[PDB]
Amino acid sequence: PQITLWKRPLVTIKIGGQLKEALLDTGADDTVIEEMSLPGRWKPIMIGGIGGFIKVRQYDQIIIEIAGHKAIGTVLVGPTPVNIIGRNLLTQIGATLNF
Amino acid sequence: PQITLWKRPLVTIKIGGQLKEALLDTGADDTVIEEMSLPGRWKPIMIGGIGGFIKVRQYDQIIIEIAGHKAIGTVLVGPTPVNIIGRNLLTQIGATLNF
Ligand SMILES: CCCC[C@H](NC(=O)[C@H](C)NC(=O)[C@H](CCC(=O)O)NC(=O)[C@H](Cc1ccccc1)NC[C@H](CC(C)C)NC(=O)[C@@H](NC(=O)[C@@H](N)CCCNC(N)=[NH2+])C(C)C)C(N)=O
Repeated sequence: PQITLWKRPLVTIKIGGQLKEALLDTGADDTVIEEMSLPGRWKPIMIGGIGGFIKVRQYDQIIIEIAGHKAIGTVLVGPTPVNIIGRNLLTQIGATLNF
Repeated sequence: PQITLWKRPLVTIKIGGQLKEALLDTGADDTVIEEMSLPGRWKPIMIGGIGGFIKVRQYDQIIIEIAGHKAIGTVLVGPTPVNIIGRNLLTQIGATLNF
């Protein structure tokens, strides 16, 4: 659908069979989800944001549903302020910015 | 215009008489610009995200042109790693997320 930005663009996602709320973030290269138990193999990496760097678990080829749309790709799991859906998955659901 | 998300959604902006490149960020509530000697009154505040918080100067009623689109609002100035256009200004230029 078309989403305006007067409020945070929050949507419901399904990951690991569990429902969560996440923010569609065009300023995020990657997708970062709060700590959780997620089925799959992972590797430790570090990512950066506005305030600095944090340690996260990188999971590849993870099936995730975003607002009813299917995506399968890399999901980083760690101590993020909020769940964010980044460009790696926004492109998969065909999201674009328009004005 | 329509901006795909294959790469970072960077656009040219004009602020304080200077042209800069900025990232259209739907995951940012506010607008944060790289350290610049903007004239006028300001208030010190703290903003955060991945990695923690940073100290910025809050300026009200700052004129800013985003990809040819004029806007006026609150602009934060500080040691941000990237110039970020947040929702406070994205709404003014009528930007939406579409999928
Ligand atoms: C005016 C009052 C402000 C009050 C103040 N508000 C805030 O701090 C609000 C919540 N912060 C935000 O909205 C901030 C942006 C700053 C801002 O707008 O203020 N948003 C953010 O920080 C969001 C995530 C988030 C969202 C909501 C809450 C918390 C965090 N991240 C935005 C960020 C943009 C990037 C260009 C710096 N992206 C990222 O951090 C992603 N990282 C990346 O994409 C990295 N690969 C980038 C390269 C690494 N660095 C480098 N090369 N130098 C990450 C999510 C995988 C407060 N609450 O204290």
